[PDB]
Amino acid sequence: AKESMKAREVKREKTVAKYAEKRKAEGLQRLPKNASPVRLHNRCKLTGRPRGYIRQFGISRVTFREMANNGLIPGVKKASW
Amino acid sequence: ARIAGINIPDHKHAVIALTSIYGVGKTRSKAILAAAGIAEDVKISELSEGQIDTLRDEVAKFVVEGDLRREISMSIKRLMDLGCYRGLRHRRGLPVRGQRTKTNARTRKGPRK
Amino acid sequence: SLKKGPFVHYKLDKKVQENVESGKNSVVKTWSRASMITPDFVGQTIAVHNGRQFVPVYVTENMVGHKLGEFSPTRSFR
Amino acid sequence: RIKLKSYDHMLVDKSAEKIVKTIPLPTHKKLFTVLRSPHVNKKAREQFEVMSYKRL
Amino acid sequence: RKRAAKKRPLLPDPRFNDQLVTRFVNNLMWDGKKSTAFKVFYDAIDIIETKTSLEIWKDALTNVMPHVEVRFQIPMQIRPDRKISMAMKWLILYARRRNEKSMAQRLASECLAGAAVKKRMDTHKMAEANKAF
Amino acid sequence: IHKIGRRKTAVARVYVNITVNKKEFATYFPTATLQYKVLQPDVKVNVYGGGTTGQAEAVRMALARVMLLTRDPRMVERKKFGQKKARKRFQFSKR
RNA sequence: GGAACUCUAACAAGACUGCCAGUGCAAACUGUGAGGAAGGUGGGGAUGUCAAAUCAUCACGGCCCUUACGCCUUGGGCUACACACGUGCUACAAUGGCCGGUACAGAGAGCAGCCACUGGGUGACCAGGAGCGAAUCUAUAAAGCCGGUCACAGUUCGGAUCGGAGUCUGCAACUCGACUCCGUGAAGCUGGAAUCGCUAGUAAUCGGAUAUCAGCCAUGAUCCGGUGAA
RNA sequence: GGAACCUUACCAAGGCUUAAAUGCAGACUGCGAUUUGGAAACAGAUCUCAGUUUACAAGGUGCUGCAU
Repeated sequence: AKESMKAREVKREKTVAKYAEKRKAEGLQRLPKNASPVRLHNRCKLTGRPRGYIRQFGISRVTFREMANNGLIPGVKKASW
Repeated sequence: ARIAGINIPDHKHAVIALTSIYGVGKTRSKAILAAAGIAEDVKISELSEGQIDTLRDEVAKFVVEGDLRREISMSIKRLMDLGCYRGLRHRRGLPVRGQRTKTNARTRKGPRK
Repeated sequence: SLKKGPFVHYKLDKKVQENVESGKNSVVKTWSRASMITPDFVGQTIAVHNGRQFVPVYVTENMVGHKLGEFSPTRSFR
Repeated sequence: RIKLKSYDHMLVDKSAEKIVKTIPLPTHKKLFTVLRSPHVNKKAREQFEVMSYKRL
Repeated sequence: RKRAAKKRPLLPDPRFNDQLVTRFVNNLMWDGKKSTAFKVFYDAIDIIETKTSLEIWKDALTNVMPHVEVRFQIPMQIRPDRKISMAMKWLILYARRRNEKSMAQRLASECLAGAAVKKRMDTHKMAEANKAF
Repeated sequence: IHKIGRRKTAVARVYVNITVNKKEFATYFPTATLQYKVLQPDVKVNVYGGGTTGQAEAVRMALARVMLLTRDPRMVERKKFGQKKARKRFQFSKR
């Protein structure tokens, strides 16, 4: 969750912006090995915390719980059935 | 009869008795029987000698014997005598397919030393 | 990599082709142990990084199916 | 009135009865089970449901 | 402090329209399978047709009904109804030790009226000993 | 005469020879216990829902409503977190 | 082509021991009748010391390093293995296995995709190619039923181990992925004191879905549906 | 509640010091493809919001949940 480690994700995301037509055209691949979609781990996008992630809200479980409790996500309620 | 070297069906069903031969199994035995043309439900103690020979001819097609036994033996000896990871693993007697040599490795290691 | 095309590193292949063309020379140093042994690698000596050092391997003929990392043990148990 | 959707059962209804001047279509209810404590108390979760209502 | 009981009412079976057959197949069930238990019971009672009907089975179910149980190891009567649950449980438990082929085959112990009366005899012999309590 | 069965999950709409979903009484209830549970003594049912026993109990409830009438309120209990099933927990030690 | 039903989702009724019997100044229990229901209908969210877990979700008082205990990379380790305790799955069999016929769902997901259909291949899968950003289109349940076999043992039960040949993802499958396929049948024939869960759609058993998503260890976790006890 | 790289915080070895990201402070103007050394990071050329000095911060999944 360090600043360097969370900025590494942004650097890799900015690196995988080009080469979108190069990787689309088992050989002929001399790349910086960072322009691949297999190295993009998803963070919490506020704190930058791995080990728990929801694609819908894009944040970790602890931030999701705290915001859903203190009314920051429209729609969430207390599930009961 | 003795389809393979010394194996004996001895009144069992065709497939269940022919799968007793080392090298040949359920699938290839069923394939052999379907290509030679004998019912699988009938027993072995009543097969005619013509059917016996017709099945022998097609069982002598696959490498199913001590020959294949020692073929895979030379395979493991080849991968062993060159210094491979699988070679040293076979030499020392621990699981080779990437299983955890921690707990649940008894069938490969042995009893409690 | 799995019968859709043999996988050998570009740099490794380029540096061993010139060696096999010039004949017999010094050991070839590498880190990419993920390369598969090629019939162009026979009779050659490779110092491959293992975890901290470089273990040598002499490709005679028989490892042509195995990878360049099947040798060079990584963990030292006893 | 063609399909309109919201996240509350009393706001989209007022919007739709406003449109009808100026059909249920069952709601979509998602559910999440989130661990409560930030450190190990694993046998203590919390369920959070998200409704999505849509009508026309 | 259980304070109540409900006895879990039952419903009869199509064949023999009897209420004891339902209890028997309920004690016979395994992993929640009633159809195969009914099938096994029907095959067993049809195999028993060698020698009458399920009457002989229900009368053999009587010889396994104890009248006093030990539970300082004091004897006491069980209940007017738990007798026909101990009898069924003992029959079904000791019919699974017979080294026959199928379940319907090894269930042919109703004619042994054979590891079922032995339990009642041992219970009576152990209850008549501690009669001074 | 119309009737609604409404067992555990099955729903049968009895429309009172005993035909079921354009089929016969044997292609839908082969078992003896399935042919039973019709203890009432031009019938369409249009059943849809749970299992065979559930549908049988539903058509029984409907044929009892058109004349057993007690609708069984039993439903599948919800699985609760921290457990393995609805009413069974895990296994612990040192207690 | 229809507005009666199921259904969906908004509003209402219905359970208040209220009705009828006995006890009691009173609350209140013990039974019956009506009813879909009973006596908080059932299940959940609600939760009024141990200097207990986290300075690794986050913030922060104090101390320490800043040619660095800070920072970008490649390779490796987190999978190491003589042993142990805990949590799980499967099998130890014929109310069972196998080849066949025949049915019955629910919820949830789908352009970070679901795939109808056709052609190649035993198979995983590949090529072509509709429909669908969702009561519209796709994703084909098992147990169960009927018929034949096996007729009892390390077996036509069992599934670990190992060799060879392939498919998918990804720059990369040896350390360390999954699946298919042809070989093979190790320990296991109800487990010692001791200990665990469960009072009704419960336990037991069978199947399906979701979450992290390039793939995946998934037998873990969260749910749903079927059969169903003492 | 997804360890092949990535996650990764650990280890061995190559490359950095006002910083691999963010505010600032004072100048000098209007992203891409090609080529060499390489395991990459990074260095040296063509070419057409970005690039470079000086003093500033910065940073740590570093230690104590018995300061919070």
